[PDB]
Amino acid sequence: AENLWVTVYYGVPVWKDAETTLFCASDHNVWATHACVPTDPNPQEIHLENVTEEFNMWKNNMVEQMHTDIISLWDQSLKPCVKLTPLCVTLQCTNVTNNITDDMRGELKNCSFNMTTELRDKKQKVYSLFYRLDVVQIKEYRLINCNTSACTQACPKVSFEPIPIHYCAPAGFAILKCKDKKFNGTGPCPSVSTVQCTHGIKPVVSTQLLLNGSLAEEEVMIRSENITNNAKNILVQFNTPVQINCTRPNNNTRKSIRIGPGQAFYATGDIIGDIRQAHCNVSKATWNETLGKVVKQLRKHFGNNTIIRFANSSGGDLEVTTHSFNCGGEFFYCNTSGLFNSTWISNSNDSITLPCRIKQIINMWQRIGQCMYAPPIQGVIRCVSNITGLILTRDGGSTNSTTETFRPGGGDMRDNWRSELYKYKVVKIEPLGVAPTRCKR
Amino acid sequence: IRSENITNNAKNILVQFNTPVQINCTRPNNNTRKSIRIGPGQAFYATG
Amino acid sequence: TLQCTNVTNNITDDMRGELKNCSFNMTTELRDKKQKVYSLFYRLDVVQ
Amino acid sequence: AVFLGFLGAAGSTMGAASMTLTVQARNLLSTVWGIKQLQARVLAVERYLRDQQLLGIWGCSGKLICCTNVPWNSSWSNRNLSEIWDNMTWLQWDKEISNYTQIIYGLLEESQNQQEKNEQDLLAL
Amino acid sequence: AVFLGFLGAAGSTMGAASMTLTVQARNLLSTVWGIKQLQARVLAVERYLRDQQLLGIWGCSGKLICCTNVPWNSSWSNRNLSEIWDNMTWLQWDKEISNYTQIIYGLLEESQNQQEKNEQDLLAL
Amino acid sequence: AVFLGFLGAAGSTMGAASMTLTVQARNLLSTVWGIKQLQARVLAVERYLRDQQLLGIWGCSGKLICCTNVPWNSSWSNRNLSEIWDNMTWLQWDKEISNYTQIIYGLLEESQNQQEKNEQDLLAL
Ligand SMILES: *[C@@H]1O[C@H](CO)[C@@H](O[C@@H]2O[C@H](CO)[C@@H](O[C@@H]3O[C@H](CO)[C@@H](O)[C@H](O[C@H]4O[C@H](CO)[C@@H](O)[C@H](O)[C@@H]4O[C@H]4O[C@H](CO)[C@@H](O)[C@H](O)[C@@H]4O)[C@@H]3O)[C@H](O)[C@H]2NC(C)=O)[C@H](O)[C@H]1NC(C)=O
Ligand SMILES: *[C@@H]1O[C@H](CO)[C@@H](O[C@@H]2O[C@H](CO)[C@@H](O)[C@H](O)[C@H]2NC(C)=O)[C@H](O)[C@H]1NC(C)=O
Ligand SMILES: *[C@@H]1O[C@H](CO)[C@@H](O[C@@H]2O[C@H](CO)[C@@H](O)[C@H](O)[C@H]2NC(C)=O)[C@H](O)[C@H]1NC(C)=O
Ligand SMILES: *[C@@H]1O[C@H](CO)[C@@H](O[C@@H]2O[C@H](CO)[C@@H](O)[C@H](O)[C@H]2NC(C)=O)[C@H](O)[C@H]1NC(C)=O
Ligand SMILES: *[C@@H]1O[C@H](CO)[C@@H](O[C@@H]2O[C@H](CO)[C@@H](O)[C@H](O)[C@H]2NC(C)=O)[C@H](O)[C@H]1NC(C)=O
Ligand SMILES: *[C@@H]1O[C@H](CO)[C@@H](O[C@@H]2O[C@H](CO)[C@@H](O)[C@H](O)[C@H]2NC(C)=O)[C@H](O)[C@H]1NC(C)=O
Ligand SMILES: *[C@@H]1O[C@H](CO)[C@@H](O[C@@H]2O[C@H](CO)[C@@H](O)[C@H](O)[C@H]2NC(C)=O)[C@H](O)[C@H]1NC(C)=O
Ligand SMILES: *[C@@H]1O[C@H](CO)[C@@H](O[C@@H]2O[C@H](CO)[C@@H](O)[C@H](O)[C@H]2NC(C)=O)[C@H](O)[C@H]1NC(C)=O
Ligand SMILES: *[C@@H]1O[C@H](CO)[C@@H](O[C@@H]2O[C@H](CO)[C@@H](O)[C@H](O)[C@H]2NC(C)=O)[C@H](O)[C@H]1NC(C)=O
Ligand SMILES: *[C@@H]1O[C@H](CO)[C@@H](O[C@@H]2O[C@H](CO)[C@@H](O)[C@H](O)[C@H]2NC(C)=O)[C@H](O)[C@H]1NC(C)=O
Ligand SMILES: *[C@@H]1O[C@H](CO)[C@@H](O[C@@H]2O[C@H](CO)[C@@H](O)[C@H](O)[C@H]2NC(C)=O)[C@H](O)[C@H]1NC(C)=O
Ligand SMILES: *[C@@H]1O[C@H](CO)[C@@H](O[C@@H]2O[C@H](CO)[C@@H](O)[C@H](O)[C@H]2NC(C)=O)[C@H](O)[C@H]1NC(C)=O
Ligand SMILES: *[C@@H]1O[C@H](CO)[C@@H](O[C@@H]2O[C@H](CO)[C@@H](O)[C@H](O)[C@H]2NC(C)=O)[C@H](O)[C@H]1NC(C)=O
Ligand SMILES: *[C@@H]1O[C@H](CO)[C@@H](O)[C@H](O)[C@H]1NC(C)=O
Ligand SMILES: *[C@@H]1O[C@H](CO)[C@@H](O)[C@H](O)[C@H]1NC(C)=O
Ligand SMILES: *[C@@H]1O[C@H](CO)[C@@H](O)[C@H](O)[C@H]1NC(C)=O
Ligand SMILES: *[C@@H]1O[C@H](CO)[C@@H](O)[C@H](O)[C@H]1NC(C)=O
Ligand SMILES: *[C@@H]1O[C@H](CO)[C@@H](O)[C@H](O)[C@H]1NC(C)=O
Ligand SMILES: *[C@@H]1O[C@H](CO)[C@@H](O)[C@H](O)[C@H]1NC(C)=O
Ligand SMILES: *[C@@H]1O[C@H](CO)[C@@H](O)[C@H](O)[C@H]1NC(C)=O
Repeated sequence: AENLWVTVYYGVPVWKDAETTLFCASDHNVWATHACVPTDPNPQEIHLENVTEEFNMWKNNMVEQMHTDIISLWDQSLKPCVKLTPLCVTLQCTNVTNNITDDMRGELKNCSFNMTTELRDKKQKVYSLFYRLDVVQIKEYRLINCNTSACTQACPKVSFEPIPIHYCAPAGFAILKCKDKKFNGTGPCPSVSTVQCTHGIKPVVSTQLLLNGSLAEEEVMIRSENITNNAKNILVQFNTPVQINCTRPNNNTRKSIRIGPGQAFYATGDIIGDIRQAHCNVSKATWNETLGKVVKQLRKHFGNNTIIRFANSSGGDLEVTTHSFNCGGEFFYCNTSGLFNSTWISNSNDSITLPCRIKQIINMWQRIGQCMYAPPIQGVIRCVSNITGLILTRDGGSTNSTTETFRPGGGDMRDNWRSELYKYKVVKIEPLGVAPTRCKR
Repeated sequence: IRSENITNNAKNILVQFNTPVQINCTRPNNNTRKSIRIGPGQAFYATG
Repeated sequence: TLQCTNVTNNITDDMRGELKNCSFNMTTELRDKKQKVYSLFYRLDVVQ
Repeated sequence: AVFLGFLGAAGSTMGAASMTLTVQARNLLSTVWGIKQLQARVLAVERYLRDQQLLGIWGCSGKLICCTNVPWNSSWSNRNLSEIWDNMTWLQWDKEISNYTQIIYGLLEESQNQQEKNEQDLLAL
Repeated sequence: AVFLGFLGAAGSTMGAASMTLTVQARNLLSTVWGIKQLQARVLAVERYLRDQQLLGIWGCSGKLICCTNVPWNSSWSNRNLSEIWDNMTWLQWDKEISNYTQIIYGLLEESQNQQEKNEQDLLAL
Repeated sequence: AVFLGFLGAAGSTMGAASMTLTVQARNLLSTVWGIKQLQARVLAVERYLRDQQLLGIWGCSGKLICCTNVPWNSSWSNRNLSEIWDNMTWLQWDKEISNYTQIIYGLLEESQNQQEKNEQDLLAL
């Protein structure tokens, strides 16, 4: 009666979850755009009507791909640069006692040492200024990295400024984007679209605070893989940014020492004028309003009558314990203790100042045996940035106490990438299909 | 027994057994290893 | 330039002269300093 | 909005979605980064050739809609055309039938050769 | 001389040049230097597959001279066949009509599907 | 044992071996080691495309057993069908007639275009 027969359809709109390799799309720098494809001036997006798709931000392979690509680019950028192997020599250092304040005493050391020259059978005595965090006593000191591995110097021509990069999937695949606001990164998104490439993502490297990120379109958002468990981090996304102004006011001076044939080491000659600590400024009223919004949102998940406490970081390495970032080539590590210090109970122009330090020997990624010696920057430096999110961790959390204490977190760079690719996923099309149909061959 | 040209002496002869023969090799000296740092992140291992 | 001597500590007749106790200078982590060290080498690895 | 285009017919019914197969068909083909791009292009070409070979083996070469001689077994599915071609989406049908895939492929493959043999025999006369 | 072969008919008229399409059809497919050669081969394979797909979508699969159902619009060209197929070369025609290429392709693509649908409807009876 | 499968019909006669062309047809497509694997993969696609183009040019596109118009010359082979299709293997026939391969290819190529031209002429009326 039915008298149906099989029929083959090519081009059926069906997709399945899959993993593949994405490629560049972009408009001297570490994030090499030379080997990256140009971006189309008029990107195209196709909203899918009446299509709901499952999303999970904590199982995205795009984050792993981005991390691997960033690490590979960082390794590639440092290949054609001088190696500071001869620098491992016995230094003779003294305290700097020229126009310093009460907080920067002992932070700088004036060191002298012998060094090689262009000729193989000649030596030269030179001097430099080093930071206390870079020299360890062996009146004799040595670089901290000498007993770990000989490591290189970043070339002065390249720039560390992040550049937006778009990721594009190959032919036969598609990228699905969730346009549903208030989506918390896990569950069924009912508003979906197909995009050839993602939006510009700045690979900003920072810990304890998301800088120059994206803002929520509705209100403060809280995301966590398992909010009940304290071992999983909590990502907070602001709906409005907070301006933070950081500056190093020391007038540094750069000099070049020839350590071999066509090899120069850049040292800090001397500081002109006064010597003062670098510091950052954050608005107080804006920070208070942002924390009010954050605690308001947190009350939804952790009870209505609970007490919400913000305190200092537990401890560990300086990178994880302190807000670490870089501006203009100078690597700042700062003590965000005045911000996350308050308690909240259910019921003008002063600015919070963070005095903080600079480092030159850098281990950016969680790796052992490779440095990155940042050459000094000439003149005073300053910058302004947007705080648009936080990474928080719950301490303890047992049922014995009704008070919840949240502390700053960070360390792993995958969290920074996960905050931008939470609304994206990749699928592969399956054009072939079989159906029943009346006609017969 | 296999050989490219058994008449010619310049070609090797490969003999494949039917059953294996157990051979037990041993070095009975109690060696000790010590690391000497020859540079930044470079160690040479020597018999102490 | 290694300075080597014969080892004569609990050896049999067939293992006489097989091992040489050799001392020498070597570099270290710092390019300024040097360290005197020693090790044991095999007779097949050292030539006068 | 660009609601209609490429995969815009995903949420529509199978009958409505059957009118826009060409938009899906067109896009199936199209220093460290270059290696990844080349690998992806190689994989895409291999997948396209695999799909084309599978289509050609069944005798529906160069056709988007090609119904054939193999009858539909009622065991695989019981729903009638009334509640399928205008009361269901392609994704739902694929999800329901994804278990029963290879048997129909084998049936098509073994059916095509018999037709070829019969055509040769007829042309022999 | 080897006057005839591959592109030897480039200077001839379209009528004479249409007799030797196969010679052009055949040749379309076939440490640091090896990378360049592999890249060139990949690009050539991609171009060949693109051309084959474009031919297949219009229903002229496996054919060198295939006419179709889309009629010719007089606006695109006004010259008649008398002064075209024996008073013009392929290069001149391509130069003249390079502007109006995509519209004909779209018309062919949308025309093929209607024929396929009508054939399915006829075979349904 | 898996006697039947892929190349299991190599020792059988041509008549019996012609019943299992599909199993051979299917398998034709599918850090330092990765480079070698990629180089190997690049060649298989080229070989498959060359074979497909050679088949399509003769007009037997999308067919496993396709007869053509060129007659058989007695000079190339004198044996009759009685002692060929059931008293000989494909390897033996290929070995015997490996010398005379290209001429039939050229004849098929030149014959297909005449049929295409004639079909165009008949459809012109
Ligand atoms: C978040 O975003 C904001 C804004 O988007 C970022 O703030 C911007 O940061 C950049 C980089 O620090 C800054 O641009 C610099 O401005 C300086 C002052 O005008 C310039 O002097 C500087 O140019 C030098 O560096 C370039 C490479 O970056 C060189 O190409 C150039 O030639 C200059 O280098 C010369 O001078 C130096 C110093 O004397 C010397 O050592 C060199 O050898 C050479 O002679 C940059 O153009 C912007 O001005 C900032 N924007 C604002 C509004 O302040 C912020 O950094 C982002 N946050 C994070 C965490 O990245
Ligand atoms: C760091 O130490 C060096 C060496 O002692 C200082 O350079 C000397 O500066 C004095 C005057 O301040 C000169 O008279 C000497 O000739 C300099 N020595 C050399 C070798 O040039 C340098 O000024 C010190 N820097 C700081 C910031 O204290
Ligand atoms: C640079 O090298 C010179 C010698 O090449 C060092 O001066 C020597 O210091 C040692 C102390 O360990 C004395 O025993 C020598 O007598 C000194 N020799 C001379 C010629 O002065 C000098 O100290 C080195 N520079 C630094 C900063 O240590
Ligand atoms: C979120 O974390 C909690 C805490 O670990 C998980 O609940 C625990 O699950 C383990 C699994 O064996 C049990 O042993 C514990 O007794 C559970 N504790 C509590 C307080 O429930 C919970 O399952 C996690 N969420 C998900 C979705 O798995
Ligand atoms: C951060 O804030 C401090 C004050 O809390 C600023 O210090 C003042 O800086 C101005 C510079 O124009 C001086 O004129 C004042 O004398 C300083 N006052 C004090 C008390 O230090 C500091 O400049 C701010 N820095 C940034 C980068 O905004
Ligand atoms: C961070 O820096 C910006 C720009 O330097 C400050 O914005 C300026 O604020 C002053 C004081 O109200 C105004 O007179 C200027 O007109 C502002 N300039 C711009 C471009 O907005 C900002 O106030 C600083 N933030 C903090 C916390 O010090
Ligand atoms: C957060 O605040 C606590 C409390 O002040 C800090 O703990 C102090 O740590 C220093 C060592 O640097 C000690 O000398 C003080 O005695 C500690 N305070 C007390 C009350 O004992 C903690 O260091 C702060 N967080 C960070 C990252 O510095
Ligand atoms: C981060 O800042 C806080 C606030 O200034 C520091 O806490 C002070 O630490 C000093 C020790 O250097 C104590 O003498 C003060 O009593 C502490 N103040 C308070 C209010 O507890 C903290 O030490 C800083 N972090 C680091 C690593 O030094
Ligand atoms: C910090 O945030 C402000 C507000 O979002 C940014 O200012 C906006 O910049 C965009 C540029 O894409 C403009 O389209 C908006 O009109 C601006 N808004 C306002 C209120 O000015 C600012 O650019 C951000 N700073 C950084 C360094 O990213
Ligand atoms: C195996 O080796 C023998 C010995 O070389 C080959 O016989 C020789 O062939 C050469 C070829 O010019 C003659 O000059 C010698 O006089 C031959 N000697 C003997 C003893 O026959 C023999 O040809 C080799 N086998 C094969 C199959 O080539
Ligand atoms: C190889 O054979 C020799 C004897 O020819 C073994 O020597 C004996 O080893 C055992 C070890 O348990 C000792 O207790 C005996 O005293 C040894 N006897 C002599 C005469 O040397 C030797 O152990 C064998 N080695 C292996 C690996 O099988
Ligand atoms: C190889 O030679 C070294 C140096 O002569 C020996 O080490 C010495 O051993 C004696 C007694 O065992 C000690 O008193 C010395 O202090 C050691 N010297 C050093 C520099 O540590 C070593 O024992 C010899 N090894 C052998 C197997 O003979
Ligand atoms: C390690 O170096 C020291 C210093 O160069 C060597 O001792 C010297 O040896 C030479 C040649 O025998 C003498 O001329 C010097 O007078 C020695 N100086 C001292 C301070 O002893 C020593 O021989 C070297 N070690 C080895 C194993 O050769
Ligand atoms: C340098 O100053 C620091 C801090 O006052 C002190 O601990 C150190 O002993 C001083 N070193 C000198 C004077 O060599
Ligand atoms: C290098 O020295 C520091 C301090 O002296 C020590 O903490 C570290 O473990 C040393 N490195 C290695 C590889 O032992
Ligand atoms: C928020 O995340 C939880 C995680 O389990 C999920 O169940 C819930 O549906 C999400 N909220 C929305 C509105 O989807
Ligand atoms: C830093 O010192 C140089 C050299 O004296 C001077 O030209 C420059 O103006 C100084 N910078 C500031 C901010 O005063
Ligand atoms: C933390 O907050 C308390 C308010 O209870 C204040 O007394 C203290 O000075 C603050 N600490 C810092 C480092 O700002
Ligand atoms: C080798 O020497 C070590 C250290 O004395 C000892 O622990 C071990 O048992 C010895 N090996 C044998 C086989 O006796
Ligand atoms: C070490 O022993 C061997 C063998 O007995 C001998 O030839 C050699 O001269 C000896 N070397 C010495 C004692 O330095």
